[PDB]
Amino acid sequence: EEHANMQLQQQAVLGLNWMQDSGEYKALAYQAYNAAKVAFDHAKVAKGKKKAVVADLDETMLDNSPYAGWQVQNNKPFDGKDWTRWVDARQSRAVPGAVEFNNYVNSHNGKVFYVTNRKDSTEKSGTIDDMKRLGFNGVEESAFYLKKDKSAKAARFAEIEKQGYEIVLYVGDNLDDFGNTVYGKLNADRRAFVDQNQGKFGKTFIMLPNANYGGWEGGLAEGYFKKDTQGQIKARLDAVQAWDGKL
Amino acid sequence: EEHANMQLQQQAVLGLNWMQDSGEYKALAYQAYNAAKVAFDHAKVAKGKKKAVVADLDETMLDNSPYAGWQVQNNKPFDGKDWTRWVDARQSRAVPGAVEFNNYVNSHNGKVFYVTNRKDSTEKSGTIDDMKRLGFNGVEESAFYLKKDKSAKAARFAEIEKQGYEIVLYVGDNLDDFGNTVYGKLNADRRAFVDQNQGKFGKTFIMLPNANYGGWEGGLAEGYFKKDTQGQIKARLDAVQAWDGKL
Ligand SMILES: [Mg+2]
Ligand SMILES: [Mg+2]
Repeated sequence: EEHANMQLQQQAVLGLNWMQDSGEYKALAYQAYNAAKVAFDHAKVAKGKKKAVVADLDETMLDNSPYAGWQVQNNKPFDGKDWTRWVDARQSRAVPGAVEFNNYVNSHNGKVFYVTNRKDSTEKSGTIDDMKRLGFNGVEESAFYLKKDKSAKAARFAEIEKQGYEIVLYVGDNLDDFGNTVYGKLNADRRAFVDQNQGKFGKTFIMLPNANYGGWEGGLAEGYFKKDTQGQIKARLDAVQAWDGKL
Repeated sequence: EEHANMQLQQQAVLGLNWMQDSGEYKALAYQAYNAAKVAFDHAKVAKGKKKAVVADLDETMLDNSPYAGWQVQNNKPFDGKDWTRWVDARQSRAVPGAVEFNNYVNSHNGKVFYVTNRKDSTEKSGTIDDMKRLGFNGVEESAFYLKKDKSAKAARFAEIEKQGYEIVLYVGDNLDDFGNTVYGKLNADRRAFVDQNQGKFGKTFIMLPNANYGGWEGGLAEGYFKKDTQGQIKARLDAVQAWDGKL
């Protein structure tokens, strides 16, 4: 139903305005990358290890907000086929502070590895071209761990460690960018993970804000991503905690 | 029109789900307060000054998301009269990490002052009661600079300084929590302010995320807050930056 597609996508509008237009969003991005630099500079690794930083791409280093804008304007729920065309369009922007942090790490005895669920087979060329254009250093193909068979990222983190690196910090917009322990889990478990790691945030786990999509969306309800549009609308509305209007 | 009120409020749903339900939101709050503690501990003030921290309340230390939930469920645009009832309902929650940071500052040779646009005359009693209940220390009336005649906050910051304090850092969710220079201005000027202060974020300006409301909403269009509901909907949709769907 067109009506349902419209309602689902309209629900993203205010958060999209915030991400695209606000100075507040920029300030949060700068806050994250300023904290990340401090953590990188303080980091020490085991003898014989090289220093690695793991960075997510989408909504962490790369800004894909125009794709979300297209979804709103065309009443289009997420579809991987549309996403692949967006990547191929080579119009990604950089998240504020990301390029500077990336290039600083790479020029100060570190290496940033991009662990991302952009697809290795169909989305790599656009990703690399955009990152070169946006000014990122160190975007040779071997710096990338794009998605092959698994969306969970822990195995790719382990690959990096096997190459003689110690990962000193992780940057992401999704808790699944920090490991697998709440991958595919609902939001109660995801909040619990955050509470159990409270002291790591802004130190070894660096967060960027993303009010538009993520593991928290699936986290709204069991089997969310398999529900139809009406089901996803209902899941969102049922998750709302509301004042009853009484004293 | 009921239809317009519905559309305007539905546009907040996804960002509200994110703020209310996600672990990611909690992680951003912990990141902010972890960074704030580091900045406080590092701060030095002029001889003879006392150390102050200025903190915003709404969506910085206090969580009012159930009011937003009520707006969504009842198709209610913001109204100060409803807000006053919400405050009186004494159901505010605490932003994660805020109480711990607040109490740490107050027990380590600092003082937190609450500079907030909750209203001094009608909203003070509920604010103080909620903060006591939530575990904040140092919530005697003199710690508060609630709104009297002006929403811009710089004059209240100056009052604090006149009492012999040097403000070592500011915590907020709205750029207007850091001064007056972009108060009432559109988002281009607000983004420019952030760029001009890039290095301060996560150090002396501590940001909390708020995708639901703020100076950035008014910042979407000249005279936004005076437009009718249809006008505000149009302003939001016109602000959207969208991919054209082409390569
Ligand atoms: Mg991402
Ligand atoms: Mg506030």
